[PDB]
Amino acid sequence: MISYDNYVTILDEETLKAWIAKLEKAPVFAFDTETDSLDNISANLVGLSFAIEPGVAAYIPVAHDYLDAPDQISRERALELLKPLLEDEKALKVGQNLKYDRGILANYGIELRGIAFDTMLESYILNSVAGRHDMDSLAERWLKHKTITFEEIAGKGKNQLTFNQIALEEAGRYAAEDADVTLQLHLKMWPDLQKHKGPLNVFENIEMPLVPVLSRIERNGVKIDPKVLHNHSEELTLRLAELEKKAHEIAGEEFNLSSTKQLQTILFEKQGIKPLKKTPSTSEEVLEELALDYPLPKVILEYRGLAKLKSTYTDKLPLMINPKTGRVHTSYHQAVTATGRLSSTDPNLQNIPVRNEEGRRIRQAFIAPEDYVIVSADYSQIELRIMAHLSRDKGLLTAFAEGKDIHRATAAEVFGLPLETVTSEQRRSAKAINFGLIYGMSAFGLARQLNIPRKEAQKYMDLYFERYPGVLEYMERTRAQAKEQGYVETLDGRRLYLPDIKSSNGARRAAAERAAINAPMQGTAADIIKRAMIAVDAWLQAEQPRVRMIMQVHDELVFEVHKDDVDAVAKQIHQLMENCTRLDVPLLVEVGSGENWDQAH
Ligand SMILES: [Mn+2]
Ligand SMILES: [Zn+2]
Repeated sequence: MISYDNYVTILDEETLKAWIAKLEKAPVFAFDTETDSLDNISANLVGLSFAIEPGVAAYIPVAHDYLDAPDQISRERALELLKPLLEDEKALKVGQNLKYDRGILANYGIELRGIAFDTMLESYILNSVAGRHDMDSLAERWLKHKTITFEEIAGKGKNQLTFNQIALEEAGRYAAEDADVTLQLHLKMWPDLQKHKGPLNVFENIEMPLVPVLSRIERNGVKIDPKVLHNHSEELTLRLAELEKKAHEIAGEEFNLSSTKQLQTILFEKQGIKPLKKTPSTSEEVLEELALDYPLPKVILEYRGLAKLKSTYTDKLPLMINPKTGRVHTSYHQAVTATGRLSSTDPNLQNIPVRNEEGRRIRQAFIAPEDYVIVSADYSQIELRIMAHLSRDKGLLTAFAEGKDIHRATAAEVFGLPLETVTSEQRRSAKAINFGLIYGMSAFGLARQLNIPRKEAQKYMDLYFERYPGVLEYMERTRAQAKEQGYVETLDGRRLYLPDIKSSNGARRAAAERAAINAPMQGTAADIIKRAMIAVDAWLQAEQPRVRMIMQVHDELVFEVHKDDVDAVAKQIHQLMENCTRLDVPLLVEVGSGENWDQAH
């Protein structure tokens, strides 16, 4: 257990100033903040904690207000005395998920600098799939120590206490242990992160500098029109009713639009072929095949989709508007994906349909404030360009070199015919192949996405590998080093460990081979996107133009730019993105503007 003897609870200026003095000469120090809410923009700082050495840490309570709470240094006094240390780029800080802490200090006009080590990221860069990268998991993995959980001091359920209600000493045990343990994790991981210049590089120049930019992006938020969202909601209830009637009208009686229950008893009972279609799914969708001539399945198809979309974005989004800012603040996760791409939640921007008409309507609800315009900067098929370089293929490289459409160029060579005469079905085949390679798709999986028979798909892949030889070389060379060293790397050094590469199990090992081919191209794009964010954010902080970086989804960065500035700013973002990142991959940035995200997209 941790008692009230481990750490000190600072309740007077004389002691705080003493610690501040020690802090100023420590090589590095761990620091943490305690608040009354998980909501960064509207949380209140309840206290701060530090650790200058393993086992030597303190907690400074500034805003606990339960009945009869003892005197504490005022939040304002503590922050003014602590400010210089925090705003000093030279004083290096350590912390677990420093993003959250940086934002909290920003609620008080304090710019946290010297953001050098985030143990959450150290862990992530060491091995992304090693396990969960949260402090509690880390401490158990690297220190065989079980930390005090939040539920332990605050409680569970609706009657859970906010930090400001917890007794000073109990708050101290939790807060000071955080800092202390954080420092210990650093000391154990930092040394390891240097055994290789690859991960080291990614961690230092990509991941760490990104911590404050993600904070600024998250806090800026995104302006959403709730009216638009409400109309769309009402309209979708009418379309759901209409679609249900049409289904009943096609056959007879009433029924749910649920497969393997009410659908099979209708669809195949009135001709077709027995099996159902899982909502496994992106490989054999029985329902959309019948949709080319059959009407009923086509309506049930479009019904489910609308039903999912409505309750996921149409009814949720408006409830996520923050009362303090009036904007929506999405949560980006830096240490979650195995390849290094940022993920997103509440809302998960990446699941909003792109090639679909309704997803477009959702995007229209993302609006620019008065006198501003939404500006969308996107990397045109970056992954494919990355594969081009990785395979050293003159064909692909030349296609991008002279600005031709790679999918048509691919079909022109694979099917052997002029580029101006390649048909829509041929381009669609090549595209299926091109993206099939990135995910390491099997010759039969391609047959299921193209609807052609097996070995007909094989015919195509053999023609591809012959016309584009370098792509097979890469596929094999990557599957090679993967088994040899148990991992694959990206252009910047980022690593994905594949433990099941020699699995001895069939499919488990196949997954590991697909990931081998994929990870290098996907992780490299991720790295590129992060370098663009840092680059654009640096210019933002230095030049102070009238623009905010509001979103990051897939291979694009979304901004809010002042209408009078649109042109000069567009020139700038474009240059920053296709020039201040890597100079070895042939990159292209498509920049567009509009009144809402859909208009600029
Ligand atoms: Mn914390
Ligand atoms: Zn804490």
